[PDB]
Amino acid sequence: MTKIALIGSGQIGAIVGELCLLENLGDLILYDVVPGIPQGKALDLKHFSTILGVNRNILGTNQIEDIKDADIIVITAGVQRKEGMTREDLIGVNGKIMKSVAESVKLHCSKAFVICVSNPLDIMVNVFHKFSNLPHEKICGMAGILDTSRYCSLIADKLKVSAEDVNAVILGGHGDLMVPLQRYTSVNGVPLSEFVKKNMISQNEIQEIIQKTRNMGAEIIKLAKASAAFAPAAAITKMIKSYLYNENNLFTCAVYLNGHYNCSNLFVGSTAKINNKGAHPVEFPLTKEEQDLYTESIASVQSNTQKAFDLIK
Amino acid sequence: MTKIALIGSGQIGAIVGELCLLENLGDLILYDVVPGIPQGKALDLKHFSTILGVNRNILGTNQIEDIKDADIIVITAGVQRKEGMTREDLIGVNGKIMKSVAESVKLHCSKAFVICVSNPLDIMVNVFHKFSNLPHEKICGMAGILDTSRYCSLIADKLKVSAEDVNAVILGGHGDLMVPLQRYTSVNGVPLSEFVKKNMISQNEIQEIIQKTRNMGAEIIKLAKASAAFAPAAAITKMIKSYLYNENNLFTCAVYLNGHYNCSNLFVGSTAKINNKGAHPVEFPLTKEEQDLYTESIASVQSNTQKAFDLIK
Amino acid sequence: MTKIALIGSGQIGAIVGELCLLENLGDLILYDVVPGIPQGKALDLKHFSTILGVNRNILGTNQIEDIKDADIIVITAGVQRKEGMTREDLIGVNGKIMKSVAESVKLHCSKAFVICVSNPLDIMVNVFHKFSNLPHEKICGMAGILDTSRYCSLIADKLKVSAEDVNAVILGGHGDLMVPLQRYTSVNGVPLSEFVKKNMISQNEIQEIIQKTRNMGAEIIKLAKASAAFAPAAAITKMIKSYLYNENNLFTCAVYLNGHYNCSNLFVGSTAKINNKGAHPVEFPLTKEEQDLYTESIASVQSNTQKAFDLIK
Amino acid sequence: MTKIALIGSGQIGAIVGELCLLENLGDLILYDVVPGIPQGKALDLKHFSTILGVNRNILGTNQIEDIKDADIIVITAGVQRTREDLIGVNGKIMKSVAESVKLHCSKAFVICVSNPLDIMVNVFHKFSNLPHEKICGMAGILDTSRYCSLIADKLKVSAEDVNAVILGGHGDLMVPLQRYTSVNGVPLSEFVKKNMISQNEIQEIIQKTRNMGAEIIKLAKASAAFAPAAAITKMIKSYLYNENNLFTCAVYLNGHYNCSNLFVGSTAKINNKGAHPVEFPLTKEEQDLYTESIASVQSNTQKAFDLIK
Amino acid sequence: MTKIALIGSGQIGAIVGELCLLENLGDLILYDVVPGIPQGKALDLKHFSTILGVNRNILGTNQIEDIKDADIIVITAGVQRKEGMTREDLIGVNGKIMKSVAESVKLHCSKAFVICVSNPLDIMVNVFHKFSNLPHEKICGMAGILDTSRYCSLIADKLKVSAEDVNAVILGGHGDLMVPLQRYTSVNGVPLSEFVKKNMISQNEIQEIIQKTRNMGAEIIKLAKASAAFAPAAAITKMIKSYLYNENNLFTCAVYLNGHYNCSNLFVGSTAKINNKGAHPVEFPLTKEEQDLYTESIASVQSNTQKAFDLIK
Repeated sequence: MTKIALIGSGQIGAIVGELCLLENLGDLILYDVVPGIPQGKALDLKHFSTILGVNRNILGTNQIEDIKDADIIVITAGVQRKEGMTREDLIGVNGKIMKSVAESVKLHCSKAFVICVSNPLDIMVNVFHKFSNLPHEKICGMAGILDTSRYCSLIADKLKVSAEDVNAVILGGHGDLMVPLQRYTSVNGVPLSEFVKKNMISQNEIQEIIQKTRNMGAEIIKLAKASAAFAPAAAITKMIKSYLYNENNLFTCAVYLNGHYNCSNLFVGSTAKINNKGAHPVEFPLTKEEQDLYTESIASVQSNTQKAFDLIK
Repeated sequence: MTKIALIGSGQIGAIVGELCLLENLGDLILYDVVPGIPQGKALDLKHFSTILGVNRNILGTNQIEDIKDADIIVITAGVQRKEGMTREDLIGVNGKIMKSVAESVKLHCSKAFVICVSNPLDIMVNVFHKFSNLPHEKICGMAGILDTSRYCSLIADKLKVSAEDVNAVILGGHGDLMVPLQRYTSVNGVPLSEFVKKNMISQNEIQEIIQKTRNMGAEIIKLAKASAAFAPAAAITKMIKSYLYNENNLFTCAVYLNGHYNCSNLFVGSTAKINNKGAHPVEFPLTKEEQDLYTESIASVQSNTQKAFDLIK
Repeated sequence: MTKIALIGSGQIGAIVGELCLLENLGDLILYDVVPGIPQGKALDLKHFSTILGVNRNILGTNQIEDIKDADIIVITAGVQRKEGMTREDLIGVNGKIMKSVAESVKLHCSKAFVICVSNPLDIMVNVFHKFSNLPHEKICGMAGILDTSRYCSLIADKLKVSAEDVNAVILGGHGDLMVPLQRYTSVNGVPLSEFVKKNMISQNEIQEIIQKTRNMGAEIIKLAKASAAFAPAAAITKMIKSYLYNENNLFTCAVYLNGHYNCSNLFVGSTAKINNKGAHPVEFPLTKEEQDLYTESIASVQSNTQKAFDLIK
Repeated sequence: MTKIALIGSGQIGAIVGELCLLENLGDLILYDVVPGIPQGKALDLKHFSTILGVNRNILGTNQIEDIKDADIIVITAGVQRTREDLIGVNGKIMKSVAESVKLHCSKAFVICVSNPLDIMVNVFHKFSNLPHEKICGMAGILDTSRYCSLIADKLKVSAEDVNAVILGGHGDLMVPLQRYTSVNGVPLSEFVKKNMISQNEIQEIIQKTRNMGAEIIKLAKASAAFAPAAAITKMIKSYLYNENNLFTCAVYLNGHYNCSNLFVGSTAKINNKGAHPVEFPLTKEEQDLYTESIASVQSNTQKAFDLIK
Repeated sequence: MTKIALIGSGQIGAIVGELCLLENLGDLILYDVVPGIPQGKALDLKHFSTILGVNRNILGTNQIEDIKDADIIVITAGVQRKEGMTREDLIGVNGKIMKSVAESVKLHCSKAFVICVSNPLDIMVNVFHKFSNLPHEKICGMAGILDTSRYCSLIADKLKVSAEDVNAVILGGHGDLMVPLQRYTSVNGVPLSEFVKKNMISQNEIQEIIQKTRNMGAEIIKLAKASAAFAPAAAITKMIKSYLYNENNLFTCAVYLNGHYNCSNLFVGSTAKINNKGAHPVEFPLTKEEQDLYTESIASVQSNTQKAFDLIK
């Protein structure tokens, strides 16, 4: 009975649709502006479903009114960046697209939970909130689960441990101003600081890893000639799951801050829980230095958001 | 310990890599000729693995010698057809690529099981056997599972039943001369003929379905502007699973015929079992009319396979 | 949000609860009459859930009113048979228990889909219908999927093939009068009759297999000193999945016949589809000899159902 | 091709077999001393495998020589449950199983589960003649799942990414480490500062973790079976897929945590080559508690060897 | 080619034969035990046929073997009640006659559809089923259509409307325990309850009408000194037409209940469809009070049916 609407049928959207089918999360509605594309991917997904013994319904469509009564909305519509570009270079063209999608969600399914993925991520979440007229808890963006996966992955490789239970908090905008928190990094519970004391990893090695984490999105673009699609989709699917199954998992994602971390009235990457009712920020006690870094990331997001609202007229 | 080598890091390869990681089938070796592309898709797949709690090793490489000691080899290297083209139009350019891959497999990992996917499928399997010097049971091509999934999917939709236990045999080349067998179609055990007698489906509706099955590959190209990727990858994975886990499953795939179905010395789509030791054809009793249709399909594959050998000089 | 209520917290109920947690099918309500048993198994299941990263809610209870608003009800309450006993020997004691459970479902959650499992299976489904006041499509019993799995498993072994795509129809009561249909047995689409023509299996070997399928329930009791628990639970879970996910799968189960197969006003093992709306019988064209065997099975179920109603006063 | 041998076909063994089938880990060999039991559970399990589309091979047997060439061995043989009788009755059984593994499949990776856990792992090592990295016992994972589950409930969070380290014997002398408890990376101490949980609530949780195994016996009238089996599976997975995951399990210490020549619950990585201990920097107070748990295990292990004559 | 056999050539049988001729329903076989009577009525009916241009064959006979290969059988054999008698007073004499007719139908034309009319109706249908060995859907009794005509006729008179499209359901035995359903009474689609709201008829007037409907059979006997013949024949002919022409019309008639309306293993007046395959009960949702009344009627039929079986030894 659950309806999952993918607004954008590109790489990310299709794989999200594929992952949703694998766990039987819901019926799919594959929407795109370009005719034929969602219908074709829907056909390929049905044949996939038939081989793997999944039976959920899959509808490829160019009529955005088919998004009606979606329980979940994943928004990937928009352009992606190429080599040499920053995420922020998409601000002009994607803001306009995000506004249009916001206006459509507003009239067709105002009760949905909305996961935004168009870049630049934090900014585009703010745009969606402005024109959608949905409650702020019902809107979020994925990024932090992606950036955390890259940072944990690298930490795991340097410590010669499984990535499976390397956990971390990354605060701030999905960009060059991310703030990975060493204090809030653990390896199956054990703080990262223990592994520095045991000489298994050095402060310099960690700064190196933080740098690779920041650039990773660009590095994949450079190597693969396309932007990361599998990891983003997995992250998204994890956030859909936490909503549908009322799991109340504690992630980083772009969420409405409201007095938390000295910030108010802005969607930005932060610690949050996701459950039945949406995405709910949680404030943890930062050090002065940590908070100072975070606030600096928050300032860019503020600026670039305003820039976006301006460029939309 | 199992090594799975994906020769070709395009759409199909990457998704196959994805599905192998989801079931922990083995460590991945992502190979492509184009520099950077495998390394980037490996990075994205690592991050995907970290988020889903899979821990297998993933290596993106341009050095084909990294394929050494692969247990499994999936070949997608080659060009894909565009709108208006037939699969057979690729014969010239893909034959040459398949030969080169054959030669590399020959010197680097002669003990592997080899699933060919490059088009036109049956033809390219015959090229790979010629220049690879591997036993014929250790080589096959995936197609029948994809064509079957399409046909069964359509049968299921018309009968208002789950596709989950709709099974069927499609013989012949992956092309316009497929031979779907009504007699060998069942719905959780019940032959298709019972549903015609019960007036739940008509002989004309079935012929319509057979036509859509034949043209499906082209239809997806037309709609999606790219060829099918998810369903092919799922089919491939199913054949990998049947080899690794010695399952002895009965599929249709491009296999070496040797006195079966009045055919010898040719890889062509047929009923086969896959296990530990490779792909083994099985002959079932066809009617005169069925065999005639099958022989006709076999003839095209014969011709076009000769053409492919000729055009390689 | 989905609530799955297990009326009976023995072996079968707990394993069904386990499988439902593995696929995230819903929140569990474990009910039993015996104090402390459901609470303890619930604790074990929560810890199991923690290890495997499942997060659904699990409540062990002795208050049957906790069953309120269950979407799904699985009934295993009742006594199981020992060595030397038939399923029919339980008629007296389990009929009374089934009536009590029927009455409780009637007042506490009349909108649920109800899978009966207490023996003798077909008879107890009829008892539940009588005292529950639920629509007949919302009530069924699992047996045919179990018997079919046994018969298909044995056929697969003899043919040296994967059981994975061996499908079959078994009609009739869950007992010595089952009617496995050779005509409706296939191996990945290929009818069983093709394998007899190819001399891979004989008519005698098939009769032997039918006999083992009939006695299997008793043979496991003899060997294991307890009745089968894992396969029953898997079957049950497969029917739950078909209902929750609106799959419309075609099984055999105990279902309300209404002019189908010359039978009316009786729950008995038959071919049926399960979807959103419940269990719906489907009639396939039987031969005279097949229908005669089926009618004979139906007659026992008739007699024994009457016996059960009589013994309830 | 992988062969998984379940020495003991009771509740735990069967469910382990069930979980192995669900992930296609390997062919099963179900062994028990009682005739008929394994054959019957094997039949059920084949039917279960048919319904769920798994195809691995399952053999029920009473001939221990069928254990030959097992890549993995899970030992649940023994009685569940005067303590000098437990340690008394199961020590003898464990020795007999050790001897059999010695002659029939010396290359196997061995997970011991018979109680009292730690003690019995040490008995297995003494009479099996297998390398010490190839032997371990599951217990930590189970105690950690209980503790993390309770923490998660109190904090109103998913248990999914609550991780923790619990050191020491599987018993009243467990040492849960608050410092090594996190919630998707965030240390438990941040939640006490935020007043989402109190030090007393934690001590309460530690106590319930210690008594859990008894509480389930009391309530269910049988010992826990589903969680133990999941734990065991998780270790099997880490070995077969060379995952190198960091668990707490009973493992051979050798200069780690001031302890040498003993199997005891400790932080370890499991891969292709077996279980390998890893030492983390404990505080004095933490190490003191851990040493105390290690002393019991020492004493009782001696007791066990003594009672075996 | 259709053969219609009238077992009993009294008033009803002859008139049924007349109506069947008028609509060309089939060739007639007029059977009676009394010599000469069927031959003489057959002569009169031939001459009737000649005048009205009907050309079906008509055979008057005392040899019951002439009933062979009848497609339809109408049983009016038996004694009719006089003034002061109930229908139940015939139980002794007619039960024995019905059994004898049952035995004859059994050996001479087991494939026929059988409409029983001898009184007391419901009881005598049950006797025929017991000794005939015919499927229960191939046996029914006419009564409800008669009682309905009477009730509808009286409703029409009081509302000053055509009886033509006044329809109703009357459940239960053909006797003093009939249950006419006000809820299931309509005037060309408009429920009876609309006419009470409009003050065109009162609840008391309706109860009066129900009473006259119950006693109508006796009132005609008192006035005409013979029992009703024209209406019974018309009703019978309507049930013949529905069978021959596969009309699937929804009547009330004595039909085999099998879990419908909390009743099993008894022929009693109920809602049913008549088609090619026979008479098939249909259960509609009754109120508690309606069902209670119906059950009470079913109880008498039960008792008297037992009485009938007893008196037959």
